[PDB]
Amino acid sequence: RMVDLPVIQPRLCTHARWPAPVYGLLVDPSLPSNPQWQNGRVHVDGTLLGTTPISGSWVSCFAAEAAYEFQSGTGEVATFTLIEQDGSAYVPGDRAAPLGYPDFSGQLEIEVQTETTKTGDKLKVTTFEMILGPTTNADQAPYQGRVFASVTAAASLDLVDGRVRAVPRSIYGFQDTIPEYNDGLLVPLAPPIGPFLPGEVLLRFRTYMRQIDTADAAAEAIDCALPQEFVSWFASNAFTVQSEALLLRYRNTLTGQLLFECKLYNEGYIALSYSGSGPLTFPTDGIFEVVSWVPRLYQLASVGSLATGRMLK
Amino acid sequence: RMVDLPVIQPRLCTHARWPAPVYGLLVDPSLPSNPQWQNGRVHVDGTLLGTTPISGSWVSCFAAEAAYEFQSGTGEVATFTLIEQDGSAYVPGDRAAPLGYPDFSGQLEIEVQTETTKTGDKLKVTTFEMILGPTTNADQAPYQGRVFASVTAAASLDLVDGRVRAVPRSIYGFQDTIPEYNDGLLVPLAPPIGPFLPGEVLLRFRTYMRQIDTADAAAEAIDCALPQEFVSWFASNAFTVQSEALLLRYRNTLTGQLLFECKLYNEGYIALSYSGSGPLTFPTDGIFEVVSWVPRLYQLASVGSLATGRMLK
Repeated sequence: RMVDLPVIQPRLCTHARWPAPVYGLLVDPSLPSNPQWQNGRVHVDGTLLGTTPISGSWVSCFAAEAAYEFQSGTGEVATFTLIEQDGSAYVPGDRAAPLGYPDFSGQLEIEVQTETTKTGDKLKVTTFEMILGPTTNADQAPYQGRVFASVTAAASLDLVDGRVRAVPRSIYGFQDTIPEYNDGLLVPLAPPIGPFLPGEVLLRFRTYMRQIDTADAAAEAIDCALPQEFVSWFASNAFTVQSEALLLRYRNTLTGQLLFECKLYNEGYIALSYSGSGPLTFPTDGIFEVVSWVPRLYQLASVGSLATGRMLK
Repeated sequence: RMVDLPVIQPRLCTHARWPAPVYGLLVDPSLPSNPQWQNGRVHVDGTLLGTTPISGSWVSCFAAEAAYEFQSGTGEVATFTLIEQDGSAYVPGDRAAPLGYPDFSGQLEIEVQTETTKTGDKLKVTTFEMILGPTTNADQAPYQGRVFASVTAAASLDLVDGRVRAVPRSIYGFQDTIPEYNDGLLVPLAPPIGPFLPGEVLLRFRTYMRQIDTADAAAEAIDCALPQEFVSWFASNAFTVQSEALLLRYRNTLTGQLLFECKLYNEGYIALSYSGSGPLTFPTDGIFEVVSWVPRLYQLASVGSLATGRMLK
């Protein structure tokens, strides 16, 4: 009956916003304090929010029927009439897009393959680039079930069409801000993450995206509030909630070293007490242990950087 | 306590042997009855077997210290000194390879990228071909921590030696038998799946790999005993077991329809009683519900094909 957590190290976890392993664990107060992320969002009681999928393989992916219409500038624009990734029809409802749809902006390179239904299905593979963010009006409406992308590479020599699946490859001009999901119109969104007590900052699980630039490719950070294993854990257990937050300890179980305490708020984000200005990273080889229910106003033991050097200045 | 299962439909799950969604759920008695899969293996009491990772982002992937050398007539040849995918050192131990290492044979196209440690790290990407099975003359020895791959090339590529992560792209000449992990030497392996009673057959959760050839590509099936979400469920829960199996019912929750019953043997594989010769597929929109502990000798209600047609010969 009491909430517990799986004893899984962050470095062994799956990322909830880009389909890759978790590499980092940190707080940063220079970043936006209350992000509006649509994936990786669940309450402690198991209520999934936004576009958050159960399966980590759905993260920042989509599925569609693909069809073509020719275009003047860039050749060969595909129209993608979205479907949910399990092949079921997508119906505009009470979330921003199909489950696992990307919840950030920039120009995404996606690889698109013919839907696989049985051994022997002939498969085509085509790479596209897709503009996720507002861009004035583009007729990007993933809420309404229709998005567009331009061909960048044929792997196949026969352009992919029909029912397809799209996976993310790399990003250009990444901005961690949600994309126009519904043109200019109001869309259903999980709320900004928060609020935090004074001195509290969001615990971030970090992975890296291949970001392209002029004649260089470099890692670009993307954060989520909980790893996918914790998202599906809460969804699957549907625990009864008894306070506003849980007090957690993050501990290395081999050595016994207690690393920090933190607060998991019932709305599915974790807070650390930290007064520094720059990023503070933690080891990713500890485990989270639930300690007890605590009230909102519970004051955490603070953490700080292990580098103690300072200057007179 | 009280062993239960997450209410997750198969079509919403992640596969445990190839990094992609589950698409199919079926029995085939024409397939090998007792496969020796190394990934997707876990006991109901939470004991992980073989090379089974927690994270589905680890499945059929590896990480390595890459060293590169050119050979005329062949191309660039990569020597990969294996590490675990979290970056920790790989030590040959009580399993056949680093966690999540491919557990089947054939020639695998891998995409290899510089390891992502922090934002700004410059990234290079190259596609290699890696022969998994005996594959003629090589010291393919993932158990000892060293594997080789190549790319056909007219002259040297620019390749810098360093830490990499490798992900699977396509397969050629797929065979679902384990690779030679340790040359001609004995190696630690999860046992063959089984035994089954007379008339019982393995339940297969199915996904599809891109299997290639010249200017052609087709879906090729691969099966696993449990989706990854069930693998991480039993590992995280560490349930106390009783008896020799759990009786489960697979049901559609929207219609209420009971589809079949099956036995989840405590050693982590599911049987169904089926006397047909050909494949029998099932809908992937049901849920598995735990009904009871049962003995090894428990006789399941049989299933059969929904097509009743027969000819007088």
